[PDB]
Amino acid sequence: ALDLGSAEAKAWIGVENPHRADVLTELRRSTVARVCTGRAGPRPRTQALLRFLADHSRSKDTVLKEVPEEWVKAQGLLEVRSEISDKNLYLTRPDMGRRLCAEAVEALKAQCVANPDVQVVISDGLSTDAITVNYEEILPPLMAGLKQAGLKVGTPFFVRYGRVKIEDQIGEILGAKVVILLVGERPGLGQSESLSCYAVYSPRMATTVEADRTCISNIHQGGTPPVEAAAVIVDLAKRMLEQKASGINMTR
Amino acid sequence: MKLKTTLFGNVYQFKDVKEVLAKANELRSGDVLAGVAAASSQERVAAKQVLSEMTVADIRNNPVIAYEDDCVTRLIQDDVNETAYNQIKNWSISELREYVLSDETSVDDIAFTRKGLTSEVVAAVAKICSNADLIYGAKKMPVIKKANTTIGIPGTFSARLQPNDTRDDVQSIAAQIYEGLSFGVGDAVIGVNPVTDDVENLSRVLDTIYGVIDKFNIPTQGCVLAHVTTQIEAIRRGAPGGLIFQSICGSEKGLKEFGVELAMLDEARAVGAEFNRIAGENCLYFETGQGSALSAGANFGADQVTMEARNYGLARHYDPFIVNTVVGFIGPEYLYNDRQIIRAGLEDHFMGKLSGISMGCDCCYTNHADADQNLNENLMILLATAGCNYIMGMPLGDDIMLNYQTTAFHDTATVRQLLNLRPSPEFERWLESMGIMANGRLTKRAGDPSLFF
Amino acid sequence: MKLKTTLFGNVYQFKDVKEVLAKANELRSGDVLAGVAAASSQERVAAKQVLSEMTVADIRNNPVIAYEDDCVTRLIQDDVNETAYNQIKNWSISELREYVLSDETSVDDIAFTRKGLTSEVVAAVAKICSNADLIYGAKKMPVIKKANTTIGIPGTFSARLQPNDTRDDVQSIAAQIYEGLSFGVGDAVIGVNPVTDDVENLSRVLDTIYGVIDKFNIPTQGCVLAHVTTQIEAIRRGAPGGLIFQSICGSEKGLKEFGVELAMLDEARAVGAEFNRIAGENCLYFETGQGSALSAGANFGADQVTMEARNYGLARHYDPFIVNTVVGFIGPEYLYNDRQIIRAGLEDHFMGKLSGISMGCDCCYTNHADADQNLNENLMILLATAGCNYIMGMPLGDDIMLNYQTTAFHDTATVRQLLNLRPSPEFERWLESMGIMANGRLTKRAGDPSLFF
Amino acid sequence: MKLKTTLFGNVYQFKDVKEVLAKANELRSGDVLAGVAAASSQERVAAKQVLSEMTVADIRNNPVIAYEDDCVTRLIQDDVNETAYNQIKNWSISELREYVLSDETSVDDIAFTRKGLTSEVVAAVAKICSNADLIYGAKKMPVIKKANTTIGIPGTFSARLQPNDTRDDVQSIAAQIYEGLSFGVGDAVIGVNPVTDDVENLSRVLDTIYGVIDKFNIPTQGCVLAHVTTQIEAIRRGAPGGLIFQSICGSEKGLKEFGVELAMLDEARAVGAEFNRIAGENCLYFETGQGSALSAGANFGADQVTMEARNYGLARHYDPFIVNTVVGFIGPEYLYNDRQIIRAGLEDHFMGKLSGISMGCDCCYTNHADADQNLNENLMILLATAGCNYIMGMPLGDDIMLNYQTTAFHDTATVRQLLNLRPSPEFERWLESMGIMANGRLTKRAGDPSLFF
Ligand code: B12
Ligand SMILES: C[C@H]1O[C@@H](n2cnc3c(N)ncnc32)[C@H](O)[C@@H]1O
Ligand SMILES: C[C@H]1O[C@@H](n2cnc3c(N)ncnc32)[C@H](O)[C@@H]1O
Ligand SMILES: C[C@H]1O[C@@H](n2cnc3c(N)ncnc32)[C@H](O)[C@@H]1O
Repeated sequence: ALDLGSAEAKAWIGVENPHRADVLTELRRSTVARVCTGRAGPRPRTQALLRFLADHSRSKDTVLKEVPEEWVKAQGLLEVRSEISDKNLYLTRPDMGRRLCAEAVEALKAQCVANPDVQVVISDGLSTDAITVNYEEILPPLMAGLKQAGLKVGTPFFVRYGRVKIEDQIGEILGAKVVILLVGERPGLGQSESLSCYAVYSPRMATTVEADRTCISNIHQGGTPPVEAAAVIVDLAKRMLEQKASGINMTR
Repeated sequence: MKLKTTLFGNVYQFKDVKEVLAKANELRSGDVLAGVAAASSQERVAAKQVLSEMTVADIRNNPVIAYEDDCVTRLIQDDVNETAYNQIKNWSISELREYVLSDETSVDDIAFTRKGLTSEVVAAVAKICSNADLIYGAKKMPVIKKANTTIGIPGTFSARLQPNDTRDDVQSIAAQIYEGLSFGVGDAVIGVNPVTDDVENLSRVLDTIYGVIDKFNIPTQGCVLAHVTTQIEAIRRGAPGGLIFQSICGSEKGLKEFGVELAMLDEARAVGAEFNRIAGENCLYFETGQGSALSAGANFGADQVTMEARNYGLARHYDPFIVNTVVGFIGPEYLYNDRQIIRAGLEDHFMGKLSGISMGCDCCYTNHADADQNLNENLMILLATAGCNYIMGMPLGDDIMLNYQTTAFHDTATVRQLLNLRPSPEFERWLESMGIMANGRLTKRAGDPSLFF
Repeated sequence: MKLKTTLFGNVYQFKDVKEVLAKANELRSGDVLAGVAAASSQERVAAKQVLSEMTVADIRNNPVIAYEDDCVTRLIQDDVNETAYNQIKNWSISELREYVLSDETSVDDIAFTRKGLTSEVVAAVAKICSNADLIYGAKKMPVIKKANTTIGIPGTFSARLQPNDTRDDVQSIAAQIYEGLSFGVGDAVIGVNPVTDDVENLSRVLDTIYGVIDKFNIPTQGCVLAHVTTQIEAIRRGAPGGLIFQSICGSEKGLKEFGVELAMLDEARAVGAEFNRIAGENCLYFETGQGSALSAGANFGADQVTMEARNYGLARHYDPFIVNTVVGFIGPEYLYNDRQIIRAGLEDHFMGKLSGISMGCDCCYTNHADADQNLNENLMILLATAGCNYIMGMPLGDDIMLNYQTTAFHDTATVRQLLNLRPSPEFERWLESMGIMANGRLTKRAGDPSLFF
Repeated sequence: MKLKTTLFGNVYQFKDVKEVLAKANELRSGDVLAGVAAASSQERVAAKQVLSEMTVADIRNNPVIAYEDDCVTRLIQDDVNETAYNQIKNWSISELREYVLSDETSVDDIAFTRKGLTSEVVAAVAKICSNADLIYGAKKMPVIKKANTTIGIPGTFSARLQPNDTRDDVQSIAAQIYEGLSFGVGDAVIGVNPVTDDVENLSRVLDTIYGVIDKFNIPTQGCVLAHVTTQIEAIRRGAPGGLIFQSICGSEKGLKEFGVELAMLDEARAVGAEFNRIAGENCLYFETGQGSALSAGANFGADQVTMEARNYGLARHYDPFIVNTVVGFIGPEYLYNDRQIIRAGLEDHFMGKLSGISMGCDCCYTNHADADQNLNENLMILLATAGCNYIMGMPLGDDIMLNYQTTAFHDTATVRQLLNLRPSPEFERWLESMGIMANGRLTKRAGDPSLFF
């Protein structure tokens, strides 16, 4: 009897007549990649394929799930959205996900700290789980660390149906010297928790190119710990302010 | 040139070459999103007919981004052999299609003819090809390159070992490498998409790859797919150089989005010649894929197949060891489902082989596209019959840090044994000495990474 | 046997073997229409796992229709080799899948193991196979039969010449025959679906086919795909007998809908032996295809894959020269789109080869299905790599009287030249002597029906 | 590094690397003329031993002309792969010799190792090789290039058809072409040394060559061995471009004597890519030969072998289709007799192959040298066994306007039939279709230029 979502299923070694079976377990705990499941001729073994399919069915589900509005309120976050009205349209209209709606532009001018040094934006992007799971761990150390021995911190807010280039528009509206976007990545097969940070210095919709952003990817318990991440983000914003540059424009 | 035709008694009129190129495409979500797609099957067919009746000169003289505005247009236009162009300039695209597919057209005939093309012409041919046309046409245009392995010889099939980790953990990377080699994967390259884009970490990942290469005397090359400038810097500081990689896009503005100047690719070639551990003459690696220019706001109203062909025209200038489309890497907004991803993979491979580059394909999809692993298995077999130069390999195709599914190490062994194809001959020799392969087949003790211990 | 499993902590409970078989299928419109499909991707995976854990005996002893009620069930069950059954009866379906795929399992290992199977067990294995499993597994299970040509030898690829006409006009039929032959099509059979089902018209059509066969001494066989009764009477009355055809269904009720008794197929065999112009030992021809039983209201709550596999268990008793599924012949209500049509084709071929029958595929679609000709070209190449014994051929694939699109004569020549496959060896010799083929390739003068005049 | 050794108890002291290189040479008139030769057999052997004990670095860092003073030195030095250099920099020239000759050194081992070399190091290895070392070492270092024919494949042997005339009379040129083709000569190039160096005459001669090429669709390429500038202008003005030729010398001063700048050769490459009728990637053609630099007063006290090796270091930068030494083209003042001409030919070929260039040899002599036609026949067979890429061909070897004797058309047919070698595969197919060759051998009707009429 076996649950394909169980940890026992994930650790299963399927190599038959191995050369050194102890090495196999050593290799198995070295990585989250699906190593050491063996083979049937050149095809995957039955259990390996079943666990793949199981994980896919779960992965697909994470794509359409939305963070409830009540979650964002219980975090004290202002919510605006892009021009996107729903999750299905979100998947097909990246051009609209990169643009704030007309009400979002006004809500930001009305309720957000003007001309901050560092402006923090949160968005579901392609993965709700990457926010709901990591949020409490990364966001307070980040907001606190920017204050401590710090500077003018903008009002953090949540953007529904957001794409990365929408941070250029937020920067222009707010006069932010540095804009920090925490966003969910497209979900992987085995987990949907991976969050990344895209940060840019003094963006301008007209001229900023994508290489002008610095990316910090794979923030989650299996990648860079969310607490640990906030600290590298703080330092990065310090350097962007020092250097007046972001992405490929920073020294080193 | 005609920009109209009558179909079932109705006139189908088009505004310019760029629109005919766009509406001729098989339907895909990206062309709809770009606003350039045909309104209906009828208008698509009418566009194909108008396109089939245009000449090579019609399309060569109408690049989708003007020469004086785009260094990629200039690079493509300036590399034309004008003697080969003059011989074909009055051929209709319909005649060029039939010439490529003819069994009376030899590999050497195409070698000269393709030098008279520009990427827009290459795209034009692909647009009026059925799926079997794209497969058969590509199969009769082999492209062979050599680094420390030879890739592209008809009857062979290579694979990139792609051992990625969420933290660039060198133990996770090694673990995937041993597993991949044990299935015969890695004759194209052992190439890592790094998480941290910094010199010391690239060296660590390169040192890890080359520790395995050096320990078992493997004929192959390593690569870390960071930005090309950080690769150059790491190699100049002593990291082991194998292939030097860069993502490319089909317009100057798209290259700026990536932070790439053409001078950097010139620099990568010179750095490879001064530093890189490569026996053969080819050491660059590019990756491409439909939708990148549209994503960058850099398609200038052209469709994604024409833009992707311009990638191959850019690549050809630098004579790389390998190029591959990353066919469904991005999402449903550019290629929605199975049908569209297969069609684009066949197109991409066909255009890359017609442009004379060493064309492989990362057969892949994402979890927000309407696709599943059976699609990867469908496409990898079709492209293999097309003579695709290599695919990727990961454990069961699950990438734990790029969050998409590619092909398994299993899939390369399956393709090779299904179709009686061999690895690169130098790598096959190595697999034989390791006891992993005999007569193109995995031995009983293969597929077991602990064999290396 | 368990009918339950826990998946991500949730219990999925299944009612009987029949429900498990059904829900384990990849999604297809027919199963939804039949009300037998998984409710979720999760439930579909739970069904596969439950199914993978059942034993050969569990499924052998739970046929979807009871022995006492169904002569097809009895025929399937009575034909089992009980010694081969007893060796594998306690294997899980998971273990049987891995056995079929293993490179240490030889063709002769499977030759004996398959005699211990029943059709429901064959279906079970297919349900837990990915697309590449279905292709690789089928490839390593060749089935070779012989009429006047030999079909199924690995490295060969045959084709039915399908010269149909809306009036059975013998001139239109003859013209399509010369065109087909000129592309190397016809080593499987020259087989005509007649408009009129009468002895005089069948004889007229048969006389037409054999007039061409006899004039150029073609090693092949003709057939008119009328009801088996009118074929038998035409041949008894002196029409030339080649292959004897019948459409089959996987249940007694389904056979009745078609007006077929098993006694007619015993008669076909006896009539073939007395009259038919066949050098080898195989002379029967059957066609199958998913959804047939459900269309007759004769699936008894079983899914269309299990009902299709029971066709092959029936077919195997009569050891036919050829069987093919007509994969998308009916419409979108049973298989909706490319995805489902490719999947069904791979399933049908694999299950046919696992059952030991000479399995081919009519790669086709209808105009009311979400399919196009690029789909047929995808599937025919996939199935060729699986060692599909034959496909159909019509001029460009357009059937002018059955109102559907199959594969073109071009497609067989494409497949053969792409994959370095040859025709049936007897027919290849005739094409060589006709000047149509040299070294597996069409000569310059091939493709021209006027070459026969 | 030592510049001294004791031989039979006597101390031989040498002044610099340059003197060691020179005195280690086998005796030849040019070195005596240059005042650089060993005074005794004993001193010559002491020089070889001193030389054998120096390291790669010792010689890499002491080029016979300084980087700051000579653009050929800079080109040679700037092209080194420093990673490959660093691996071998501490090998002795003795150890490098044994490495090249070893059967455990593969073609791909040498492919990388040679990128760490400079020309002076290449020369050093040759100086401590016996004649059979030079033949065996060169044989195991094949260099393959492709224009419209492929040259250099082991088991093949190509030939330049040299149809020269004292008035550039197109009828005399054409007659020699038909004769050459009739013996299977011309797969390297149909190349004419013109009497007059003017655009109209070059175009006339080129039109003549390409008239024959185009009439019989010959897979080959033409060339007129004028100064590279007039070739470039003729082609820019519309003359058919095949190979672009230039005579080279191993020093900046030597290039000036010839009126060549390196920028012209970069221009030749660019003009070739825009205009020339070449299917493959290689289109340049260079000629070299011992004594050239000393004749220009541009050897700077270096010996003629080291100066010849620097030609190949220059040639390699431009990756030509073919290079050949013109081994005894000049006269007895540089190479006196058979002994010296054979030795020089073996040296030149070996150094060329070690440098990675497509190396052939004009086996020739002058009438004021102590040589005869039996010498050319000795050397061409020796060099064929070394895998020499090509030789020349003239009717019986008599050049009526260059006033020297090369190899006959007969000699290429002799070499091929003696050693079971074939022509360039593309050209061999054309000779087969012309009825001139069957199984590598001249048919009965070959050798007869009237066969083309
Ligand atoms: C999809 C993707 C791409 C796509 C983006 C196109 C698109 N429309 O989605 C393509 C194929 C173009 C791409 C290109 C590159 N990518 Co990328 N990419 C990813 C991936 C797999 C997912 C990103 C995601 O889900 N974003 C979330 C969604 C909601 O955002 P979006 O608005 O739809 O998409 C935007 C971002 O994806 C952004 N983006 C994508 N990649 C990169 C890389 C950098 C440096 C930046 C600043 C932005 C960026 O571009 C999109 C358009 O604005 C990540 C890995 C991961 N697990 O996150 C790598 C990743 C972000 N890419 C990476 C790299 C290195 C690159 C390249 C620089 C490669 C190269 N050698 O040139 C290029 C160029 C980037 C640029 N300056 O434009 C690295 C970043 C490393 C780092 N810390 O700097 C990552 C982490 C993967 C990796 N380790 O290789 N990439
Ligand atoms: C993001 C990573 O995936 C590769 N990649 C994926 N899709 C594309 C595309 N359409 N164009 C270029 N590169 C791509 C990049 O080159 C980088 O390595
Ligand atoms: C109707 C014609 O097509 C064949 N045919 C097409 N589809 C199927 C199917 N699903 N089952 C059985 N026979 C079929 C019939 O046997 C007859 O030849
Ligand atoms: C004079 C003609 O012969 C060739 N040629 C003959 N001998 C030599 C040599 N030693 N060096 C260079 N070129 C030579 C020239 O390049 C020209 O073709």
